[PDB]
Amino acid sequence: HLVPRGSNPPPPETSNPNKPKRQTNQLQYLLRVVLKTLWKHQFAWPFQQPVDAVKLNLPDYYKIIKTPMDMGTIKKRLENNYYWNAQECIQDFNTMFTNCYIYNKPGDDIVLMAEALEKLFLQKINELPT
Ligand SMILES: CCN1C(=O)c2cccc3c(S(=O)(=O)NC4CCCCCC4)ccc1c23
Repeated sequence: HLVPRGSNPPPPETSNPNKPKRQTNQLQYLLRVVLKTLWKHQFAWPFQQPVDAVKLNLPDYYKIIKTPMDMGTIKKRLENNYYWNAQECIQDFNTMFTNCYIYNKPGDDIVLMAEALEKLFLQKINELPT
């Protein structure tokens, strides 16, 4: 190529083999209710898989975004009991939304989509059990 096209990292890790299986009510609720609701939102699809910098023509994406995150990764982390607590899961959602804000211009369509998803997410985490 005569113009830079970018390249993609391996996707984020989704399992911690050394970590003990510690199931919790909040993590179960995050997987079964919060993530499922977010996944089905009309604006979710761009956030469901890792950014393909090459296919999306975002050649500098991984120059700018040092800690990629997407909902498919979060889903797998929940499934694999990767998180010790709800706060770690919530931090990954936050990384995903803030990545979008970092990379893109405040007025961009993708940013509107992220903001709508983030607003729903923040509502849903008020539901977490004790
Ligand atoms: C959430 C990951 N992500 C981006 O940060 C981003 C920037 C620009 C386009 C784009 C796309 S895209 O599929 O190339 N463009 C979508 C942009 C949002 C408007 C409606 C759907 C098209 C998907 C995921 C993205 C981006």
